[PDB]
Order: sequence, then structure tokens, then C-alpha cells
Amino acid sequence: EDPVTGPEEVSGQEQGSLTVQCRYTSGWKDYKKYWCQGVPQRSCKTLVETDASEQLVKKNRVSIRDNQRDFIFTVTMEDLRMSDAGIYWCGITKGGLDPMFKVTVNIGPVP
Amino acid sequence: EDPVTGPEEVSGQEQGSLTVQCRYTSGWKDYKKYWCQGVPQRSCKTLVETDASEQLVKKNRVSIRDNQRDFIFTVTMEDLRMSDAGIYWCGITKGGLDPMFKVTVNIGPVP
Amino acid sequence: RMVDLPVLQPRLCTHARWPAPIYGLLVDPSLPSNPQWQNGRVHVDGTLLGTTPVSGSWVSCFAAEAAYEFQSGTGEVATFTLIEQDGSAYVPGDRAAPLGYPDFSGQLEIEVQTETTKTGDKLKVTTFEMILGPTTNVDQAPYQGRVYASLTAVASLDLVDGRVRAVPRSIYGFQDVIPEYNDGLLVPLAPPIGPFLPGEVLLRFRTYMRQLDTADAAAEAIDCALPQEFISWFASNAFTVQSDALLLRYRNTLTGQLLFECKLYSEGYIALSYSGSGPLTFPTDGFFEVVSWVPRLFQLASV
Amino acid sequence: RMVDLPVLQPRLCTHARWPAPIYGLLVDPSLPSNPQWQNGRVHVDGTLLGTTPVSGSWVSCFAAEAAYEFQSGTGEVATFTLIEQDGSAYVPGDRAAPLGYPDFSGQLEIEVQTETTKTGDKLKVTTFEMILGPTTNVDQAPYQGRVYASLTAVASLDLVDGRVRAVPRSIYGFQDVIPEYNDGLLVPLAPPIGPFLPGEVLLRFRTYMRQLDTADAAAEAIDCALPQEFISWFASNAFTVQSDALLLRYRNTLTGQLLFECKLYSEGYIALSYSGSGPLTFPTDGFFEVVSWVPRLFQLASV
Amino acid sequence: RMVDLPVLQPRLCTHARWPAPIYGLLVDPSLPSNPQWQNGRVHVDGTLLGTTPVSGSWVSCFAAEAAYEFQSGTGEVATFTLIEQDGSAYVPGDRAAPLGYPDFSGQLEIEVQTETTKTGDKLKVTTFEMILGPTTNVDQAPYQGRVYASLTAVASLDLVDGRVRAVPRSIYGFQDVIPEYNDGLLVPLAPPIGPFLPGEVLLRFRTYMRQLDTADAAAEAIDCALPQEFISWFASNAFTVQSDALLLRYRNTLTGQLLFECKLYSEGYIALSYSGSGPLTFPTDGFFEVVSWVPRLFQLASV
Amino acid sequence: RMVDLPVLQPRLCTHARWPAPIYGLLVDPSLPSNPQWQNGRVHVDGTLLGTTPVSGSWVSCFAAEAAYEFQSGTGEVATFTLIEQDGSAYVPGDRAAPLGYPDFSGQLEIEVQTETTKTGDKLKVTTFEMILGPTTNVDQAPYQGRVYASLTAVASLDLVDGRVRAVPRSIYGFQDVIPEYNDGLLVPLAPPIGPFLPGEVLLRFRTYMRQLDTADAAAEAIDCALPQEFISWFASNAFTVQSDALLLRYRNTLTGQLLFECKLYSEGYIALSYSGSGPLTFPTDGFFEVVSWVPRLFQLASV
Ligand SMILES: C[C@H](CCC(=O)NCC(=O)O)[C@H]1CC[C@H]2[C@@H]3[C@H](O)C[C@@H]4C[C@H](O)CC[C@]4(C)[C@H]3CC[C@]12C
Ligand SMILES: C[C@H](CCC(=O)NCC(=O)O)[C@H]1CC[C@H]2[C@@H]3[C@H](O)C[C@@H]4C[C@H](O)CC[C@]4(C)[C@H]3CC[C@]12C
Ligand SMILES: C[C@H](CCC(=O)NCC(=O)O)[C@H]1CC[C@H]2[C@@H]3[C@H](O)C[C@@H]4C[C@H](O)CC[C@]4(C)[C@H]3CC[C@]12C
Ligand SMILES: C[C@H](CCC(=O)NCC(=O)O)[C@H]1CC[C@H]2[C@@H]3[C@H](O)C[C@@H]4C[C@H](O)CC[C@]4(C)[C@H]3CC[C@]12C
Ligand code: NA
Ligand code: NA
Ligand code: NA
Ligand code: NA
Repeated sequence: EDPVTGPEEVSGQEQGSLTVQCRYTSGWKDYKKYWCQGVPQRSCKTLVETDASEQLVKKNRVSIRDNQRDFIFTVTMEDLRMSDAGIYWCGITKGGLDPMFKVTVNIGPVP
Repeated sequence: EDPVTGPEEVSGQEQGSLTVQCRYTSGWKDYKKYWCQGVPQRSCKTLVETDASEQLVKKNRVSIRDNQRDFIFTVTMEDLRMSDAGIYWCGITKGGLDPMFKVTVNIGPVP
Repeated sequence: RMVDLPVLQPRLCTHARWPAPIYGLLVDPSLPSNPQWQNGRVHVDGTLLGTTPVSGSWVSCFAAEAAYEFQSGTGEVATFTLIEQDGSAYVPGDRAAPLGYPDFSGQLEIEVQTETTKTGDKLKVTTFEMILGPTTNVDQAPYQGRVYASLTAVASLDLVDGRVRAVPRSIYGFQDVIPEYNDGLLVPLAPPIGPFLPGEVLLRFRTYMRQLDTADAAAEAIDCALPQEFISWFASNAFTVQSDALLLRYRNTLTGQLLFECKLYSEGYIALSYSGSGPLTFPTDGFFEVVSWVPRLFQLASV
Repeated sequence: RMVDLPVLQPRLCTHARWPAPIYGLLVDPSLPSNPQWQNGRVHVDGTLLGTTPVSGSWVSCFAAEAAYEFQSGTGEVATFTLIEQDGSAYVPGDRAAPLGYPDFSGQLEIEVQTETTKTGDKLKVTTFEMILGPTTNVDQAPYQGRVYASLTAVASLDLVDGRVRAVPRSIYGFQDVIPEYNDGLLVPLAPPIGPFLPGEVLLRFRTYMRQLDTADAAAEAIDCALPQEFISWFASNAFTVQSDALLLRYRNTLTGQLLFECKLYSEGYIALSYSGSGPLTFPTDGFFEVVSWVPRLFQLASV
Repeated sequence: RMVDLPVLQPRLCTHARWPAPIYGLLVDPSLPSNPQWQNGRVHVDGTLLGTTPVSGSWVSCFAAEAAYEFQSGTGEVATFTLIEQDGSAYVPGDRAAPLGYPDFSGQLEIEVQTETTKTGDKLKVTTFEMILGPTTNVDQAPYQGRVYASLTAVASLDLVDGRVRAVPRSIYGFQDVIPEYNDGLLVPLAPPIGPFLPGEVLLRFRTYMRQLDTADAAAEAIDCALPQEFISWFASNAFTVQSDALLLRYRNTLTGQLLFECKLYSEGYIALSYSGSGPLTFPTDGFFEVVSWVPRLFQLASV
Repeated sequence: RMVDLPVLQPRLCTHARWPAPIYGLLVDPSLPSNPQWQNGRVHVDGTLLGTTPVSGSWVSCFAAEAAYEFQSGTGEVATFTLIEQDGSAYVPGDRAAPLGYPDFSGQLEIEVQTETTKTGDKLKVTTFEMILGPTTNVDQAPYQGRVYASLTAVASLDLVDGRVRAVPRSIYGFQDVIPEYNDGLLVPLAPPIGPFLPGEVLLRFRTYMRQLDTADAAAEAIDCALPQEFISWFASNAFTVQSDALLLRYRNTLTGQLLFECKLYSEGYIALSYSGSGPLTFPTDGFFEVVSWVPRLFQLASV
């Protein structure tokens, strides 16, 4: 019954892409969804956020689209670099403490 | 659960030897062990004392060796005389009241 | 009465921005030269600036009315309605926060006395995590008197709401940047430390904070402009200020050898004339003595 | 220069025996009249007594070289080889312990910075349990520079030995009795506070300590003779002492109305003439002022 | 006012070093000529020396805060944190111990009032064994205010800690040697009794102590320089001292026949001119009278 | 020479009815106002009354020729043929008992030096139980010079008959009523203390006796009319008595402040004017001073 869940560990490759699915419970349908970066958790940098609608939003190399029927918002990171590796979070914006789930992103070169 | 135990009564013979085993509980391993002589108990004359190690210590005719595996320190009194008879104590040096066990030593002539 | 200073050695004094002993005394021109620290700020005439308190036990602490609740997916959640640390009401005014509230950023572990309803127990000490800044997604507003903290737990701790004093246990991801005082809006702030003459650099009193770090074991340094003893020394005396700065001498306690001379500006910070490019640390077992009043343009001997 | 006192209100000062703000000011003849507190002791001429430090951040803390080990059936055991909190070597001398070491009894929860070898972590803050006294089965000897602490664990925490500063988290089973300084033997101590004239009682500066209690929710009070700001005030000024005591007045800060007159004895404690049987509390927003030197036999007006 | 003496007979007086009547009056040149007794020492001007008390009920007793515990293999163990016998705090100072503390050696049986928690009992009188000296392996330090005692028992007596007055029940292995006052270190002592002129020997007031002896039934003698009544007599009168000694006459109470002349030295001891080699006892139903002041070199008539 | 008093404080004096320090000073009209205590009774001219001795070591003690035997069903039984404590023969005369014999009731534990024939021992100290009164079924007759004591034993202790001095170890079932002096018959007694003027009450010097009690832990108080030092002071000085009473002032030793004025009647008891119904205690660190002689009807100021 966690408010938002996702993959604990994802791996991409340089100049490639990776996709992250953040699942949430029905109650958070009409809330803004976001994808943020870094630690400490609650001072992370929001990279892209929705307007609580199902519109796809793209900022720089990060995209986000909220599916308010299956209650999953999907994050896509394009043209990956080694510097993209780190801790990220699926996020739902509310007053006070946000529902957040830690996502570790590993990036390597193509073999 | 006594801290130190030994023989209540030992008897030797002139020009002979006697040995006294003082067993103690594991907690007193790293304490100095000693053999003292006379009454009152807690003003007795220390004849020989260890340095809390297993090294053998000898002063005049009295020897002491601490076995810190079986938790027994062995006192040896050599070349006994009748005047050696009296009250002795197995001792463990501590702050305040020492653990002490009364050992009565009788010395007689050889038949 | 002419301004004087306590004969106390820095190594025996209290840090003014983190409740710990002072361990270092140094200059470092590579660091930000005009920090806007909100604690440890006092004028030589005794006027406290920013959130600076008189007592060192207030530094990087707060007091509050605590309300606890459990939130699935987050844990035990604390809402702290801030109050001044002596119990007088906190009124949002001409400073960033209640006196002594942290003036740095990062994730702060705090300790409070908690009462429980569980049979067989009564009083415990609970560690909470509280994000300070630089930016948060929590809408921290200590300026308004409301901050949020949390701790991971599988179920409610059955805490009773009530009064608390929160003291700092550790810092995670420390940054020497002012925290989120008002949910992203600006607040009344003490101005940046300065200005300095060309070649003048800030004298820093340094301590090291208990920290959480998963990789680096190097100590986390934090600087303040004056020892807490000096702040309360000026706050008690209410000296009359004549010129813009005071010429000070830092001397060895036993031998008397002069280590450096410096200028204590009336705005509450010490400057040294320093020609180096890298850090220079000084012995911490010396003492400061006031020589005389000097004008702002007074040129110091170089270190 | 004639002795003076800071205008600081007690409610804005730091306690001298537990690192917390001062919350109370009172006399209570039902408590022990002549406590032998080892912290918060200073002569008016500036001579520190007992283990009293200058900085309040040293109070009820210690520094050491820590050696850790796991002992099956008990847990993680810490052996602290004490050092003075500024890093100078601790040498057993004419006082009970290193400066600032706790002068009360009970089980003290302490916090230290620990480094671990377990992959994925590096720096943590670990809570240890340390029995202070009155008697222990652990053979605490801070006078010799060795104290022991422990923490329950199923396996080794893989801590790395090194330097630590230990700060107090909570007290359990508090008793205002000096702890085991030397494995049951006595140590050089500051003498009991006193003596007093007939009808004179000790003025107490009170704070409340973070505690662990399984049944009683009432706050745990601890008293000291002088605020820490007064301790460092005398240590810095090094006044010359003329008579046996100083006549002081405690006045309301706003109106100036006199609340009581008292005697600050040169040995570092304040006396009031009070014949009542129960506690009598006083406002904490007043200030003390020095009136004059007086002989020991100076008779105070009753409060 | 010229010094005078009470007409009280030695056989009706109180001993000054063991709480018992005086039974003998003698000189004995074979005993140590210059004992350093710490009790029963007073100047003729009334100055008490060493640990000498005014009240005879303090002699060879002590008062303390008692802490009890059971130790298997030893028994019920008492830790006595000493206090002055009137309840005023004992502070290590310019004498060997609290007033009245034993100044001899051996194993002392003491009696204290004990409270127990065992159902069906409450208040008992318990006998403890306490080693005084000359040297111990117990670290007795009455000078610092801590001594240890024990009594054989198969299980805990469930004693309650609290205040006690300890009185002597018996002595075992008595030695007229000062006890271990400070864990082997030296303490401030009253000087040895003396000096004496050639041919002069100390007059001894003798009683016999309750003792434990497994073979020898002969009584255990202990001597003091003056009856306890004379100590309180000199302490109360505060006479002015003119010369170095007072010439005394010991005469029969009924007939008036002169038994001997002696010198009461101003340092508080009586000397007789006696050339014999063995002990010489005197009747204990006589009286002392002051004749006049004499210089130190005054030669007494032989007895 | 006009009667004067030593400056001795009550808290530093010896109790006159139980061999212990004086701990309390009080009046209590709810207690028996005209007690017939037999020890601690003296005229101001030095005349001893009842069984009062000069030496405090005689108080509540006795000396005897002891005869020991074992009686199956009883234990070790002691027959004490009483003697005066200095060794002079006891002759039944104009007082209740030998000097110093206990003047209260209850079961008294006494200690005597005993010699044994048992191999391995020789000299011991043996505790006996001795019933004093008020009534016994054992025919105690200290007036006749014969008292009996016993201790439960499964077999004979092999005691040797001989001389003893008996000192008190504890009291059980204490009652401040004169003991059975003569097997139920009457004896010569010192008269009840008194008389007093309207509003006058007896001043009590109080100590607390070692006791046996299976339920109540409260201390067992016993009062006397004068400290033992005052008794020996009047016995030694032999002042001439002029009026019926002496006006005294009790003042604090340190400040000199007057605590109360009182009347020391020539018959040896002190009166205070006190109209209350319950106890009123006084500080024990004062001193008495003689003001003048006064007639019996002199009216004191209320306390
Ligand atoms: C339960 C705690 C005592 C234990 C504690 O947390 N002590 C702090 C420490 O050990 O540093 C109580 C005792 C006194 C309380 C404080 C005082 O009552 C004054 C003040 C009153 C305000 O309503 C709330 C804050 C504030 C400042 C209180 C916070 C909680 C305190 C500190
Ligand atoms: C790793 C820690 C820093 C974190 C910390 O514990 N800070 C204390 C606090 O936050 O209050 C280091 C940094 C500086 C260190 C101290 C300083 O080096 C001075 C001193 C040096 C002695 O050798 C050991 C004790 C003592 C007193 C050290 C203890 C450990 C400290 C405090
Ligand atoms: C329980 C005992 C009373 C029985 C007793 O031991 N009487 C002594 C005797 O019989 O000789 C109490 C009553 C009063 C107590 C004494 C008084 O309170 C005065 C004093 C107070 C100090 O805090 C402790 C020592 C000291 C000196 C106390 C020792 C224990 C005493 C003597
Ligand atoms: C065995 C005891 C000595 C030990 C003792 O009990 N001392 C008393 C104490 O320590 O307080 C002997 C030594 C001297 C003896 C006393 C003296 O011989 C004088 C006197 C002689 C009478 O016949 C019997 C009583 C009396 C008074 C004796 C009683 C027993 C005494 C006191
Ligand atoms: Na939020
Ligand atoms: Na409590
Ligand atoms: Na020992
Ligand atoms: Na009773």
C-alpha cells in the first residue's frame, strides 16, 4: 500500500535511452508527478513535472507522461551520459512531505 | 560462584615442599595474583605476586605461576621449616576488598 | 569603558554555528569571502544580528510544539510549530527564523524527548530527519514557525503530542548555504560578512560536524566569525563604538610571541591582511588583545 | 577593576552541568544543602574548580581514542582512552576526570562518530550505553583515563578505532551523586558547596535533561550554582577578590523592581536568606547586578 | 585566669583514645617514648590537635554514608563515605581523618544500625569487620573519606543504604601504630609527643579494649596523654599560657600525701622524672593540682 | 566565682542517658513533662543525683563479676554480681543502682568480654539479652547488685567466669520508664524533674539509640536534661548556688543571634516559655551563656 513504487535499480548505456515506470495508488491520480535527482532525498532537483494531466512533458533529455487509468507515470531519459548515473526519485507533489521512491540509475559504455 | 578457591588445609614436612592451587573464575584473568601470610586477613604480608601475566614469579622460597587458560594460579613453597606454619591466603589484587581464600598450612617433621 | 576581549584561547571556546568546540583557526581565500551566516553575528556595540542567540546551547537548535502522525510510505511524521527556545512566543519579524535556528543546508538528524502511550514505557529520545535546504520539496517555513521532520518506521511509534527541544545529532549532505527559511520566499537576513579591503580575508573559527557519509571519511568543516564566548561578551558589555574597526593582536599565551595582528570590524568580523593563495592555519592556543581603535582603511601587517 | 556581572537573563543562559538552556531559578531547602558538584564550579577570581570547563559545549561530554570489539553475549563494547576535549593529553592530576566529564550518576546514552568497514557505509553516528555510577560493575575509571560503553548487537558493527567526541543523548536512572571516577576509590574533588549562614540556602539554576523512563513522565531536573556564561565571565576577567562575598541584586529587567538580594560567595555560589520549607521559584527574566563587597557575616534580608 | 585542673580522679575519668573508663595510671620507659597519637591531643591553651574531639562519644568512632552490597566469597560488604560525627561534611584538610577516627592499628569490629528489606524484619544492629592498619591491601583512605568493611554471610542481608554511626565493638591484632590514613600516602599529623628532658618519661592513662584473641587471654592495654575530661576542660577554659610547662602534684584524695610531682607541658602531655627500667604504676584515686608555671628545663624530683 | 557555662555546642556534646552524640535540641509538651530520669541528673552546685556518673563512658553501662552456665531450654545464662564501674564495691544505698546503670526500660543487648575454654578460641565478645523492665518475670534487682542476662544457644559456650564491663549494643521495645530496680520493690529515686512555672516546658537534649525493630524504621529518641559535659562541668567547678534558677541565653555560635532565653533551675533542668502543644526543635550549633541569677517566679519571654 505504498503511495508510489518503481524499480530499485535500472541500467542504461551511453547515447542510449532508459525508461522508468512509477506506479502509484488511485488516490494520487489528480496530483502532479515528477522525476527528481540527487541526495539528500527531500532537497533533490526536480528535472521534469507534470501539470496533473496526462500530457507528455519533456524538459532537456527527460520526459514524463502520467497514465491516470493504470496509475503509472513513465519517465524517459534520452542520450545518456556517465554523469547521468546517480540516485533519482519518483515523486508526487503535495503539501509537506512528498510520496517518493528511490531509483538508482547506472550508466555504462557500450561494450 | 566464589571468586577464588583453594585448599582449606595443607600439610608439609621440614626440608620438603608443598604446592597450593588457587582456582578463580574467568573474569579475574587479567588481575594480579598473590600469596600472602598471617592474620589479620587484610593486613597480611604479601610474599609473591604476579604482574597479571603468566610469567613465573619467585621470591626467596615461594613461587607463583598463573595459568590463564584453566584459571588456576599455583603457589609453591620450597625447603619448608616449622616456622612456615600458619595462616596464608590466595589473593587477587583489586581496588578495595581483595578476593581472598584462607589456607591453613601445617608443617611437621619427617618420621 | 574601552573595548576589551576575553583572554580565552580559541581551542577552549565554543563554536557559534554548530554546538561543538572550536578546533581550527585559519584563513582560506579560496572559500566564499562574504558569507551570509545568520548565527554568530553581533556588532561590537552588542547588537545581535540575524538569528544569533546569546547562549551556545541555542545554536543550531529549536523549540516547538510537536504534533506526530504516521503516514504510510513515509513513516513517523512530525510537524513542529516553532517557539523561541526560552518559551516566549515566536513572532515572524525582522529575522529569518527563531533565534538559533540552523543557518546552513543539508539533511539534519535531530533528537527530541518523546512520550509514548505503550504500556510499560513512558519517556524515550527519538531521532528525526529534517531537511534544511538549500531548496526542499517539503515547504519548510521556519520564518512562519512551521517545519516538518520524519523517520522511517513500519508502524506508529504511539508518540504523544507536546513540547520539545530539538538538538542536532548529525548532518548529511552539508552545504554552507542558508536553508529554506520561508518556502522559497525571501526573509529578513543579516547582510553578507564584509566588506574587506584589498588583500584582507576573513578569519575563520572552525569546528567539524558529526556527519553521515557513505563514501568519504574526511571531516565536515564549518566556520564562524567569532567564538560564542565573544558574542555573549559583546552582548553583555554594550561597548560604545568609536571607529570602524579595532586593531587586535593574537599572541601566544605562554611565550607571548606575536602570531598576527588583525582588524575586528565593528560589524563583528575579523580580517587579516593575507598574501597567500592557499589556506593558512594558526595555533589555537593563543589569545586576542585589543590595541586601539583604527579607521576602516587601516593597513594591517601581512600574514 | 571591580567585579561586575553580565546583564544576561537566566532564561537566556546556558546550564553548567548539562548542555541545555536554563529554565528555572529557585531555592529549595529540602534538597541537599552542600552539593559536591564537579562541573559549574569557579572562584570569583577565575580559578576553575573540579572538572569545570570554560566552554559549555564541553559539559557532560568527553573525548577519547576509541577501541571497539564485539563480545558474544553482550554486543559491541567500546573502550575509551580519554583525552582532554581540545586534544591535549589527559594527565591524572588534582581533579576527578578530564574537563567537562559528567559529575552525576545514572546510565548515560552517548553519541560518537564511528567509521565502519562494511561496504556501502563509511561514517555513522552510534549510540552507546555508558554507566556512570554511583557504583558500576564495569570498573569505570575516568580519573585514570579509561571508561567503557556497550551496545547490544547480534554481530560486530565492524567499527574502525580512532578519535571520538562523545555527547550526551539521554540519562537513565539519574541521581545527583558524583559518579565512579576511579573504580570505587576517591579522587581529588572540589569541596562541597558552602558554607552558609543560618537561614541561607543555595540559589539553583535548573534545567531538565533528556531521559529514559519506563513509568514516570515528569521532567528530570538538574541544578548548578552558576550559569556557564558566569563561569566563563570570571575565567576571562580574572578579578581580584577583596571580601568573602559579593552583595548582588536580582531585579526585573523591564521595571527595575528588586526581586531579591543575595550574596555571591567568592567560592562561586549564591546564597539567599530563606526560612521556608518548600521550593520557591523566581522569575527567569531578571538580571543580577553587583552592589559591593561584604564580609561573610553580612546578614541578608529574607526572601 | 590562672590554669587550674578538675579534682576528678583518674579512675573516674574517661579514656581519650578508646571509649572506656581509665583503669591505670603509670610510667613505663620500655614503651615508645614519643608516640604520635592523633586522638587525645590538646594544648593547655585549648587548641585541639590531630583528630582529637571534645566529646568522648566521638572517640574511636566514625559516621558515614553507608553503601552495601553482597559479594560471594567475601560476604556483606560496606562502603563507608565518611562524614563528621555531627553531620557536617567531612572535607580533607589539615588533619589525618574525621574527628575521633581511630588512631591505632589492627582489625576493628564496628557496630552500625542497619535497615533491611527482608519481610518480617526491619531494624537490626550489624557487626562489621574493618581493617585499620598499619598497612592494608584494602586501600583504606579515611583522610579522603572512604573506608571499606565486610562481614561473612552466606547470602545478601538485603541492607538499605543510608546514614550510620559506627562504634567500636572489639579490636583484633591491636597495634599502637597510626592506621592507614590515605591508601599508603602521607597525611597531616599531630607531631610525636615530646620532647622530654633527660630522665623524663611520659605519664600514661591506661584502659583495656574489648579484644578478640584465639590463644592469649591477657588484656590489651592502650594509653593516652590526658583523660578526656582534661581535653574538654582545656578546650572549654581557653587559658592563657605563660611558661613552657606547669608543675603538678599528684596527691592522695583522702590523706593528701604527695605521690609524685610532674610537669604538664604546654603541648598537652605530662612528664615524670623516673630512672627505673620497668613499669611503675600509681594509685588511680588521687588528684592533680597545679602548683605554678615552670620553664622547660625545670628538673623534677625523681619518683 | 559566678556560675558560667562552657561555649560548647549541643551538637558537639555527649548525651547523658545513652552513650551517643547529641543530635537534637527541642521542647515537646506532649511528652511526659516531669520525667524521673535517674541518669543525667545534677545540681548546679555539682551535687550528683540518682545514678548519674561524672564520666560519659559510665552512662547506660555496668560492671560485674560474671557467672556463666548453660541451661537447656533457655541457653547461655549470665548472673552478674554488680560492682561500681571503677572497681570499688557496690553497696545498696541512697540510689537506685550502681552509678550509670540504665534508667529506661525494654530489652537491652549488652556486650561483655568473655573468655572461653573451647580449643582454637580464647577471648571473644559475647552479646547477651537483658530485660530491664518496666516489669520482668526474671527478678532483676540491680539495687541489690544482681541482674540476669541470657542468649539462646544449642549447647554451652564454655565461658569462664570473671570480671566484665557491659556496654549497650541495642534496645528493643524501648520505654522511657525506670526499669525494675529491686524485683518489684521500691528504691531511692531522684525526684521527678520540676517544677515549672505556668507556660514553662522542659528543654530536651536528644539522641537516638541503636534499636531492634521488626516493622518500624523510625529512629528511637531519648532525652536528657543536660549534656554530659555540663554535668562534669558542675561536678568539677563546684559553684555556689545563689537563687532558684539561672537566666541563660542560647545564641548562634557564628552570628551571635539570640535564639531564646531560658531558665536553668539550680536543681539541674532547663525551662523555656512555650505555649504550643507539639514539638519545637532548635538549631544545635548554638551556645549557652549565663546572664544572671533569677528567682523561681522570673517570667521568661515566649519562644
Ligand atoms: C521534556 C523537556 C525536558 C527534556 C529535554 O528535552 N531537555 C532538553 C535537553 O536535554 O537538552 C522539557 C522540559 C522544559 C521544556 C521547555 C520549557 O518548558 C520552556 C519552553 C516552553 C514552550 O512551551 C515549549 C518550548 C520550551 C523550550 C520547552 C521544551 C521542552 C522542555 C525542554
Ligand atoms: C571525526 C570528528 C568530527 C566529527 C565530530 O565528532 N564532531 C564533534 C561534534 O559534532 O560535536 C573529529 C574532527 C576533529 C576531532 C577532534 C580534534 O582532532 C581534537 C581532539 C584530538 C584528539 O587527538 C582526540 C580528541 C579530539 C577532540 C578529536 C575528536 C574527534 C574529532 C571531533
Ligand atoms: C539510625 C541512627 C540512630 C541509631 C544509632 O545508630 N545511634 C547511635 C548510637 O546508638 O550510638 C541515626 C539517627 C541520627 C543519625 C545521625 C544524625 O542524623 C547526624 C548525622 C547526619 C549525617 O548525614 C550522617 C551521619 C549522622 C551522624 C547520622 C548517623 C545515623 C544516625 C545516628
Ligand atoms: C577484660 C576487661 C578489658 C576489656 C573490656 O571489656 N574493656 C571495656 C571496653 O572496651 O570498654 C577488663 C580489663 C580491666 C577490667 C576492670 C578492672 O579490673 C576494674 C574493675 C574490677 C572489678 O572487680 C570488676 C569491674 C572492673 C571495671 C573490671 C572489669 C573488666 C575489665 C574492664
Ligand atoms: Na511537498
Ligand atoms: Na524519571
Ligand atoms: Na585491594
Ligand atoms: Na521503635
